[PDB]
Amino acid sequence: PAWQIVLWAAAYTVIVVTSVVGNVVVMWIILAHKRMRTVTNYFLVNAAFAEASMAAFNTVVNFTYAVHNEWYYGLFYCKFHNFFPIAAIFASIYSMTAVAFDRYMAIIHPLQPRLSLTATKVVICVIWVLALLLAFPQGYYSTTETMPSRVVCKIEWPEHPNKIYEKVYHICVTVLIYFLPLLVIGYLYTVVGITLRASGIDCSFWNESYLTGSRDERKKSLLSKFGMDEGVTFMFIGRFDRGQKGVDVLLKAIEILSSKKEFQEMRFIIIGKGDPELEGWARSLEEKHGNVKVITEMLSREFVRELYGSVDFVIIPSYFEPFGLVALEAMCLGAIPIASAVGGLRDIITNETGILVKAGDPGELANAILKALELSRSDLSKFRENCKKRAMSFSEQVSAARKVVKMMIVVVCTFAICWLPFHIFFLLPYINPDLYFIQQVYLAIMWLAMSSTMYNPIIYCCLNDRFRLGFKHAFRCCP
Ligand SMILES: C[C@@H](O[C@H]1OCCN(Cc2nc(=O)[nH][nH]2)[C@H]1c1ccc(F)cc1)c1cc(C(F)(F)F)cc(C(F)(F)F)c1
Ligand SMILES: CCCCCCCC/C=C\CCCCCCCC(=O)OC[C@H](O)CO
Ligand SMILES: CCCCCCCC/C=C\CCCCCCCC(=O)O
Ligand SMILES: CCCCCCCC/C=C\CCCCCCCC(=O)O
Ligand SMILES: CCCCCCCC/C=C\CCCCCCCC(=O)O
Repeated sequence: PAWQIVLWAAAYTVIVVTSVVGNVVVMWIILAHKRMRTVTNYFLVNAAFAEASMAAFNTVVNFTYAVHNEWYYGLFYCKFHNFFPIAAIFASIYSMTAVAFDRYMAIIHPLQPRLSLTATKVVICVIWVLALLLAFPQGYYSTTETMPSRVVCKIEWPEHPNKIYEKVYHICVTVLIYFLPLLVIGYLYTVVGITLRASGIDCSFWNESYLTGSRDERKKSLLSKFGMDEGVTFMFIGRFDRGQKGVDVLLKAIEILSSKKEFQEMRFIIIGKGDPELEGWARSLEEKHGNVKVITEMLSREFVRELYGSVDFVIIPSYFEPFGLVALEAMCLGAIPIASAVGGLRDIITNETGILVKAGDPGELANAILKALELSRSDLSKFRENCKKRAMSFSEQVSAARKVVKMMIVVVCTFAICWLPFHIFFLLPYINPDLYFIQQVYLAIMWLAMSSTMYNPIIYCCLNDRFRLGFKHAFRCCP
């Protein structure tokens, strides 16, 4: 069916041209602009070079040899045709693995040193050396030979009764360039994507701009709704439990403070439900003291935003706070956090943006509450401004990192999809020989696998403003 061959040749040429043009433009965008020269972009340039080289130097003969099963192209090209794609795919997928590892280090272990640019050039050279070494056996054993009357290019391992070495080599290459790097990148981006999503906040909602009036009028109206007169107002919200959210630590701190004269000047609002003994202890402290209020009913997020914008301080005595979104919610609304120095709370709150204490120590928490009462004698506006600025700038870095990580996840998923049918096609004989319309299926599977060399520049242009601007500059001639 010659018309099908014409359509297939057109599709393969579309692969070649799109891959070469887009990857060359990506290399120009990164290398020619000093702002673009980063660790991540260097690994991306290495991957773009590997993919453009494979599309430029293998696609045409792969198509022609798949369509016309006689080798006319010489011995050295037979070796290169069996050698280069393994090295190129290895170099590209491990450049992507290095990008994911650099992101995981910057986000999960910020204190630990990362690669310098020269270190990344060294890593890229090591990657290419390992790629060439892994590809070497397949190119070394390739030869042209009559089979028995017409020339073919074929991999000829030394004759062994079970061909065990060639089989183990193929399995190892498939693991090293597909399954293992995908598992590693999947772990890295799962941890990173969960940690970033758990640290995000909706700034369109948790925003002081939707409150009305001065903070003092709001706090007075709130205390009046609770039946209390004006005072320095502390708020807790969370589940009542032992060993987790710390409401028991806050209740012990309230009992410690209750004997002091300073307790007269404080007000407490404890919101949550859970362990009945803790609920009964909170109701006992509420009836015992006129400056304590407890709310076990569920509240709307609008009412909680009103509370965050009215109270003076929010107490977060968590034993365990991996992400600390509640601290961002309070700080965005101008409440000053008083929190255990654990996890995301320790990462977000600073000495200038809150008060931090050891988790599980009621006496240190009572001392921090007394320190907050001492701070309340003076104006707190600069403190709340620092809390708001810190919460905004933190949210901000999280959002940009989420964009970059989403782009890289789209890249890795496109790679996994494009290469799965190819490796399945070459692993099927080991579990079921079959292979008896195979040529039409092979042209489709090969087209999909090699199409992977053209998607990344398209992906960068859609999901990255800098690459989009670089593509606009490269194509300024066009409308
Ligand atoms: C060179 C060719 O390789 C296959 O065809 C020959 C036999 N070879 C298994 C074998 N090797 C022996 O020594 N005996 N049998 C196959 C194979 C090799 C390594 C694998 F991981 C999976 C399959 C290949 C490989 C890739 C890859 F490697 F990047 F995926 C991509 C492409 C291209 F995109 F251009 F079309 C072409
Ligand atoms: C917007 C601009 C649009 C421009 C549109 C045209 C772009 C053509 C450029 C590169 C494609 C060709 C790259 C090289 C392809 C080589 C084909 C080949 O013969 O491969 C040699 C290899 O050694 C064994 O075949
Ligand atoms: C980016 C760098 C790319 C370099 C590619 C170099 C070309 C590789 C092609 C074939 C290498 C395999 C060599 C096999 C030699 C066999 C000699 C013999 O059997 O006598
Ligand atoms: C040290 C702090 C530990 C915090 C643990 C928090 C609980 C979550 C931990 C592991 C669950 C991982 C499940 C990932 C499944 C994929 C989810 C997805 O696709 O988005
Ligand atoms: C034939 C199968 C090909 C598989 C790859 C498909 C092409 C993917 C390339 C670009 C698509 C990128 C879209 C990613 C989500 C964008 C979300 C958004 O724009 O907000």
